Amino acid sequence: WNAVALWAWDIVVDNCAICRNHIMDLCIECQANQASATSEECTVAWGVCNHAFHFHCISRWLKTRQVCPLDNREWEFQKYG
Amino acid sequence: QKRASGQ
Amino acid sequence: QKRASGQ
Amino acid sequence: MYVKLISSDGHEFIVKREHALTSGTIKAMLSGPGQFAENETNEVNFREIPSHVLSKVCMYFTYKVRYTNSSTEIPEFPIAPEIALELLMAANFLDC
Amino acid sequence: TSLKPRVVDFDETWNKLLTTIKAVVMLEYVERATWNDRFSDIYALCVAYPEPLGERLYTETKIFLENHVRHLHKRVLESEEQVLVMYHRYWEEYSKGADYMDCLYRYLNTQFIKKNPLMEIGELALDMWRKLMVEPLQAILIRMLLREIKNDRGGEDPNQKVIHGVINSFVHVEQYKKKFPLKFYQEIFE
Amino acid sequence: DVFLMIRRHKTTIFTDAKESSTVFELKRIVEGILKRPPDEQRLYKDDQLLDDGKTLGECGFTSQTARPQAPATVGLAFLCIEPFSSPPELPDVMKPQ
Amino acid sequence: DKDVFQKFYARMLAKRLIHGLSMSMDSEEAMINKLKQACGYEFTSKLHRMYTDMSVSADLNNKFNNFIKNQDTVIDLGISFQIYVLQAGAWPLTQAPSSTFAIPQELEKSVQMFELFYSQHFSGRKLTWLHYLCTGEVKMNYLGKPYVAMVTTYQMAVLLAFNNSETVSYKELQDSTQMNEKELTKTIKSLLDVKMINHDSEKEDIDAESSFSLNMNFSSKRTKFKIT
Amino acid sequence: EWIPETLYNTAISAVVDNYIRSRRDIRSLPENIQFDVYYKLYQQGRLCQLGSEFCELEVFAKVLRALDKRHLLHHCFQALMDHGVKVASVLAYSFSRRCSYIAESDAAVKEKAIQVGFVLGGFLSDAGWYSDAEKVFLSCLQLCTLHDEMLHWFRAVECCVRLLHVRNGNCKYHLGEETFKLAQTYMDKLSKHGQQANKAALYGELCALLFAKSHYDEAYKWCIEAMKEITAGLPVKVVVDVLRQASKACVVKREFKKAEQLIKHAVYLARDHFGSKHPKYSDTLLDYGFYLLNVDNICQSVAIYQAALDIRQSVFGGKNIHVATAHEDLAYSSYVHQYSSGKFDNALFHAERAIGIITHILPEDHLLLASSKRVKALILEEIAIDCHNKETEQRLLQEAHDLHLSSLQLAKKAFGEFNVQTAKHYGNLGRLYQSMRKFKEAEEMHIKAIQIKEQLLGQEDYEVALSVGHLASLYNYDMNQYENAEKLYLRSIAIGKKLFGEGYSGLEYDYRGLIKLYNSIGNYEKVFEYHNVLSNWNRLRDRQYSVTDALEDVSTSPQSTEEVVQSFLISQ
Amino acid sequence: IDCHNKETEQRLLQEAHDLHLSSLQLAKKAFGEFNVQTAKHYGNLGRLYQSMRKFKEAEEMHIKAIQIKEQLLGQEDYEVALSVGHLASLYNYDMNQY
Amino acid sequence: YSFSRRCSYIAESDAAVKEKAIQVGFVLGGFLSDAGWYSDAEKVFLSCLQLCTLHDEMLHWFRAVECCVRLLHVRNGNCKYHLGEETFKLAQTYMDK
Ligand SMILES: [Zn+2]
Ligand SMILES: [Zn+2]
Ligand SMILES: [Zn+2]
Ligand SMILES: [Zn+2]
Repeated sequence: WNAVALWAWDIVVDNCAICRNHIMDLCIECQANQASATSEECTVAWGVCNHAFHFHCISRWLKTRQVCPLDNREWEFQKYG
Repeated sequence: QKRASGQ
Repeated sequence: QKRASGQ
Repeated sequence: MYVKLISSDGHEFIVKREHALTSGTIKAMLSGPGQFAENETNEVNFREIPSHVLSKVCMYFTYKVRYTNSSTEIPEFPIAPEIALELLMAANFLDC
Repeated sequence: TSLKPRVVDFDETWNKLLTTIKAVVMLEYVERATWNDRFSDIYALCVAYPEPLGERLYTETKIFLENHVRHLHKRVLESEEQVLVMYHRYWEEYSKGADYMDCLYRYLNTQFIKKNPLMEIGELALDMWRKLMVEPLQAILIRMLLREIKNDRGGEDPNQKVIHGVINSFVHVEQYKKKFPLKFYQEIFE
Repeated sequence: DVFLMIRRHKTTIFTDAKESSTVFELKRIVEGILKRPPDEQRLYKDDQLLDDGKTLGECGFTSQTARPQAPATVGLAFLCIEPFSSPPELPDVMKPQ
Repeated sequence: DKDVFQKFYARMLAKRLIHGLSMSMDSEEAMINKLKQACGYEFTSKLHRMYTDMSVSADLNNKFNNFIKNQDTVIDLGISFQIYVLQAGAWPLTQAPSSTFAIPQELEKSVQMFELFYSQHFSGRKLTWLHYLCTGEVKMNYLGKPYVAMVTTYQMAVLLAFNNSETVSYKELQDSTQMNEKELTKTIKSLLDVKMINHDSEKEDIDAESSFSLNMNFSSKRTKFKIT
Repeated sequence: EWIPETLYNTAISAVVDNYIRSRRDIRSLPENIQFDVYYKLYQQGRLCQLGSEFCELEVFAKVLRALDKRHLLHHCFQALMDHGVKVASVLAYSFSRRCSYIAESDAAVKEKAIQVGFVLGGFLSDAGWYSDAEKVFLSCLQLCTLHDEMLHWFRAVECCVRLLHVRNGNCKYHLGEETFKLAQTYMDKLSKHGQQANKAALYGELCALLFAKSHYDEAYKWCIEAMKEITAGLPVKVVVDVLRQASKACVVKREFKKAEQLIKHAVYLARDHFGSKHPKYSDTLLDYGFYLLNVDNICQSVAIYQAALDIRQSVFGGKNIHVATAHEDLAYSSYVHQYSSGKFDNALFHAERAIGIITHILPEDHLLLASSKRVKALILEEIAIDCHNKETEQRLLQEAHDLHLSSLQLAKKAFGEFNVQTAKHYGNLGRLYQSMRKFKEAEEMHIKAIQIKEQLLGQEDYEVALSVGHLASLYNYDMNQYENAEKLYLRSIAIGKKLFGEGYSGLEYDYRGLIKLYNSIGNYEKVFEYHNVLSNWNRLRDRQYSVTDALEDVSTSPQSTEEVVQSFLISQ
Repeated sequence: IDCHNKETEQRLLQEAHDLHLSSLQLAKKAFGEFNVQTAKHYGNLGRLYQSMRKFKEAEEMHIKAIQIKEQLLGQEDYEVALSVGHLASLYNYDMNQY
Repeated sequence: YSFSRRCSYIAESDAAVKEKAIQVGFVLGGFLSDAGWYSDAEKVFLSCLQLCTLHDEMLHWFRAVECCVRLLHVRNGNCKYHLGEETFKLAQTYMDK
């Protein structure tokens, strides 16, 4: 029985709030420089507030501000994709 | 740190 | 300034 | 299958049963003694609702049932400014 | 006419409501004119100028329901050994009257009960029943029901409509209690 | 789908007939309420008579002007159709008193 | 308008890759890579994901078969289960089958096992099963000759319900899968065209009353074939 | 896909659009329709056409009785006050004028101006405009005390207990004492006629007044009479108020066992009878986070204040004193939480927000600004020490110095010189001077704070012990007087082990202080000894601290109202 | 460039990076990949990477921008001149590809 | 929003009322587009365009062209470029007819 399964990240929102791209597509940083070199590791990083963004985005986000961009709460990772 | 938190 | 003006 | 509505000015408005079920209190009108079998269809009389606002309520019924869970952009119901206040109390009384 | 909030004395209007409810709860033939007049008059009752007197209407309404259920309770007590059938028919009539009341108190339920705490009018009759009819007679009415269930298996099957018209009575009176939706039916009979 | 009301001087018959339901189906719907067979009563419109076999679509009575939010009206005679008890007028405010 | 070409090419690439027909797997890479060189990577970023999904699928099914092998208890799916994982942000086959489907109990064991495997192998990747892209073989041993035919998951539920009972009421069939009737009219007519299931009801048309029964007189010229 | 909009809402959008031609005729509508129209006037953004209809008592008193939709009203009102319209002040002035016009009128009409007074006073007190709800309650009290019948006695008692709350909440404690004296006289006059009224709300409000005044022993005693006065017929809001004040007094009295049950029952009762997004539930969580913060459960506290600020932003707009206190409490709990980690960017934002709010709705010389100026400066000093630029840390220390001196001046103006809160300000300023390389006066500030705390809190309190540890840490690293540092470490560690179990957060800081001190003197045996002790503290903390959400911990309490008060009375 | 601090410099570089990348995403979503504005964002991001000492990424961004503009504006334009001047400044000062 | 509502209400009237409404819409949309509120000016110009599509007179075609040229200015300033091409196509359709 050949079967087809559309796997997707189980985030209810379809938009990484830091880079405005779709959660399934590459982050804006991976689509800028690493688009032509190598782009397969752009996963998602959840949080205690359960607001998951692109892992290349939230890690980029934490270089300046240490809060969740959606709700201004403290940011601690809980899951990585 | 060298000092405790607030009170 | 090592380079020209920004775009 | 049909229900007839009487305004406070003696007018008569006849609309389908499912069309009149949009209003909450019309369902109460047709729950008790308002049934009376099918001698002259279901019968309802308002002693406070004038004719124009009841006509607008019936037109709203037609707009509601036709455009219920539509897949197209619904047009706005035209509640003219000279009847807006009277229709507002009628809509709240009828729980439309 | 005059959908605007009017001013009206509570005496005559509440007397008219009293007559209509007395004609409703025992399931009597109510004329259309009185029915529609009560619908169009409870609205003005709940928005009576200047202070909307919905609280008063609720107060004397629950007072009337309380004394009516008390009268029915005395009517049940004055009957002996035949309380099952009369209780079943009275309960069916009262449930139909409570549904007719919930339909009749349409605006007051929608725009006075939910704003307050107070309880729903349709279940106010049910609560008054189960607290003044079922509650004092929690063992008198089930005195013969439990023994006939044993008689059903052994020697005497009871009437199906009599035994089924009361087994669902306990469920109906707890239709509003979210915490105890079916517990009272188990608590008092099962 | 064409939405309209049938008024014979005291009533109003809201219906949801299609364009194919030209006349006879409308009269059947009227029969479904108060009988009145077509041999005695005929429908009217703005002081004009519509033929039974004439399609409503071509005679300026299409579905675009027959929306449920504002349905077009048709007369009935067994005309002197009573008005809808027009609402009281409100001040224009911008008018100079 | 090169954008509308990518959209049109996506639908046929999805159909080409999913159904398994391909002249050669390398040719798909060459066609995708040539467009990447000719119109940029962003043009073929979606297309390249479709190609690599099949490449991962071969590696993944090795891991899934290794996972089910390395089980504490003996787990057997009972069917030749085959799966390809597809990224939801790339493939154009995301046409939502919002109609509720009740997968049969024979195949329920396998789908539950893969969900457990994919939940722990990859974190945060929920699986959406596109039942109308799946096809499988069924052992039609009810008649004299064990005919072999290719049926979809939608067709499999109807055929599996007829194994225990030679006739199944149409009322029970539509409530077994609890989905819309209008899709079932064209779902079962494929078996009617091949005469897999006889028209038990005397009504010429097909409705909820049209109960059906197995066709014991059905004959297949080919031992192995596909129903379409 | 698109559900058609109801006739009611379409007519509302039609009446609003035809608003000017029907502005005066809207006021004749039912109160439900009136509130819906005046809410559509806010959703559309017509704030200026709404700030002239909510600015009158002929309309506002006819819309405050929309009890089903009141949170929406709290969002509209807080919009208008943020908009620019002084709706609170004008409503207070209108009610004062109405009371002055009614004072000579019939006494039956006088009572109808009290029920309108009570709903408006309760609304303006809930919204956080105590300074403008004070005039409403003053007019209500005067109008009730013109005559001295039994109903007027009861109305005066109710207005007195309500006016104490709006006086205490505005940090007008001195007038609160006189208000409580007036209430005592009125209840004495009522009891002299044989009529007794429940005074649990009054005693709980006095407990709040004294806890603010930091008279912890008297506050706890009045808590004991308040819990004695709790009955079954009281309204749930009064019960929640009494339990909340009881908890926040028992915590500061270091009785964490009873306060635990009190605050859990308070939170449960507020969640049941009011809802998960009610202002009273927000206040219960704001004073439950206080309890959780003062029982060494700092981390869970942040999960409660953020669950109490998010209720007061959904209900009370953006410029309010009820969201300002939630901001300042969440700015402090996060400051304690991220003390070790140095993640003060969130705790600074939640402190600047409270400052930017209180500086906008309250005058400069207000005590509520002193508490918020404190916390912002505590985050300011912690960022500064982690800052590397010398100019940046210098200016941040100067800003923290200005904030602490302003807060200290305000606290001395309101409370006095020998109060517990002034002592806390002195301790914070001493820590600031330690960070500012002004150690000679830093030791003086710590000594003054220690003496003030000891004069009131005694030798058995945690509040004095924390500043004792602060002063000893000052001695160890920057004063070198190792004997005093050793003895103060010993006292602080003994008190912490006595009170906060064995894994108290400051015990690690104390242990590192002892280790550095013993390294400084040269005795290297006790260095290893207390290194082992620190490892023991670490493993106890690791195997004791469990991450459990407090809200699910209080999700279903098996204890009812009578059991809690009975247990509290049995314990006392 | 002007500030002598290091932590402040890194934070300001990261802030400029966030602003450039958000602007690039907005332009790329509303304009597509093949436009002059997207390429200008690429060139600005390359200049920032050159400031951020990410010379490999800087030359990658500059190459992409020059290719996009040359494909659209032709082999001679003022914007293309600015882009090639930026890339030359990157090469002859940082990557030493003379 | 008020102008769009009143426009949709008086769409069923004679040419004088429609002309007055379209002129009020032109001055109001010109003001809002001049002030900067491009997103709040389409809602006026779209209503004016809806008025211009009801009849087929010469002045109505010309004012539909005016709506489609002012409506393009309030979309370039709003960066709704994907709709600007559709607006130009509508304008050139009106110009061709
Ligand atoms: Zn992203
Ligand atoms: Zn990335
Ligand atoms: Zn978040
Ligand atoms: Zn204004």
